[PDB]
Amino acid sequence: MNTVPFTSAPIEVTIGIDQYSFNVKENQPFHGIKDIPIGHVHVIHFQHADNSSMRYGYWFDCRMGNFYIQYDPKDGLYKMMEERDGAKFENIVHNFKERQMMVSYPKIDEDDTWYNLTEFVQMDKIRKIVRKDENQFSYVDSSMTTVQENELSDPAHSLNYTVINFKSREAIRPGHEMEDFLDKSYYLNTVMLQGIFKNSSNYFGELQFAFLNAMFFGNYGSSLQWHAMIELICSSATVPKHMLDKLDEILYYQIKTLPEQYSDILLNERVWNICLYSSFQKNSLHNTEKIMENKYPELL
Amino acid sequence: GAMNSSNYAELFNNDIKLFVDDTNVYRVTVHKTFEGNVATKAINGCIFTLNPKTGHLFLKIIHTSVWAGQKRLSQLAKWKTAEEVSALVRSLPKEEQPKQIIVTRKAMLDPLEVHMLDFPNIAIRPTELRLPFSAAMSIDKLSDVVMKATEPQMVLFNIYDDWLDRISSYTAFSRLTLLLRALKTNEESAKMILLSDPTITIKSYHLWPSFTDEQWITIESQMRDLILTEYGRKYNV
Ligand SMILES: O=C(NC1CCCCC1)[C@@H]1CCCNC1
Repeated sequence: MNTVPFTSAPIEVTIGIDQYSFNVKENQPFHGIKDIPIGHVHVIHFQHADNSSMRYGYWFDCRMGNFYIQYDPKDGLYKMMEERDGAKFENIVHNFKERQMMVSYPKIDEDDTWYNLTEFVQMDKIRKIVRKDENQFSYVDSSMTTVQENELSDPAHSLNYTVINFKSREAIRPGHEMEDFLDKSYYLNTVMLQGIFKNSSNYFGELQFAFLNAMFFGNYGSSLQWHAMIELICSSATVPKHMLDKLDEILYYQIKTLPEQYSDILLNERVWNICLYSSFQKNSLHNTEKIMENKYPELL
Repeated sequence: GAMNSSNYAELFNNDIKLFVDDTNVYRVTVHKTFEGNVATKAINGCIFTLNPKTGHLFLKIIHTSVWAGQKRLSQLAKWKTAEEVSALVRSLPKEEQPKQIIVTRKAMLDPLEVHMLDFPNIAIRPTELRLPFSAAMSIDKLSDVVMKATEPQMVLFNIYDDWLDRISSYTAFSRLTLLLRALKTNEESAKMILLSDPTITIKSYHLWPSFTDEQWITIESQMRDLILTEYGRKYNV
């Protein structure tokens, strides 16, 4: 079980740790989060009490280093940093734990929610989407635009998701225009899976990461990416059976976790109606169709 | 974006453009079978591709053999249309290629866009005008070439005959759309109006009769009356 200590909490802030959120008051004696499960990526995220604008946060994996949070009064945000002195870090963390100045990551014996939302998400792939090679962790916020959004403006602060565009020469073989537009199997299986992602695990990892950025930061380009990656599968007549079964589980847990009040902005009516009721895969997503019809029947 | 009454003179500027109408591509007769079921029989069709400034009409005849063994023919027809329009553009010298293609039905936007991905600088646009190009098969010489075709064929016409020698392309288009709207609303009467007087003939190299300027005014008035009437005979007014 790992720990992310905080130097202090000088400004009042809502701190989220994966799907959990808690409030810290201005100058409250808070020194971080302990008992963080090893084996998963995690995200620690922030919304200031005074400015609910710009939710922001950090994706990290405690196996890759010792990380802590320290507020920067010049840049006005809680910053993740890496401590290279392992003995200093261990000593700091032990003191804070002995003084009980840390919140405990929940340990519900039954709950697989975070595993199910991050099953295919790897820190090494996050760091290729979010390019800042000098750090082992990755900053994301509400305002960051995607490479595709920037084509339609600062490249270093962009989300480098894989560009998907159904009306593009990459998606459409000369001479198979109607075939490839109406059945996207060649774009899914040859171009994207064999060509770019290499396997379906990397494809699902990017889809899961895009969803989580949409949900936790309201990042609009990430929501676009998530829906595009869903639509590409649903609009393919030929999809490996294991991928369909896994997609159904992935989306079920995403829809289950989505806050009920954010469905209006985080779910695209057209994509979901097409995917569940019109697409080649309309009958292949039983768990997702059932939870959608019981939780968000209005959208449909 | 879309083409409407606000940007109507754009049709007659010096940027090459084409209208594409697909309403006569897939044509059928519906009939009963010996068992008393219903079946369709395809008949030859055509793509109506028109430069509104010059009157040049690229009439690609769609022979019924293109549908043999194919499914979902109404969907295929849009894609076949887009394939043929793309082939036409590629066949034209660069300086003759259109800068814009305006489709008369919005369902042609995606098929045409996908077929024209190689031409990112050609704009594919819808229109809010309700143009009467479906009535092109009411022009006898066009119907004749379509129905006689035994294989796929492209035939070139000038749909304005020689009118541009005396009138502008705005006026020629307005005359054409008036004639076609009349033919669409009441074909028999429109054709009576056009051919009543046997001393006015259609030249071998023309589509419409050789009306003098004064006769065109009379004809045009007769067509407006027809359209207004039928509009009464229709809504009772
Ligand atoms: O939300 C919860 N705990 C918070 C975790 C972060 C620190 C503050 C408490 C749990 C989740 C379900 C079980 N009861 C409440």
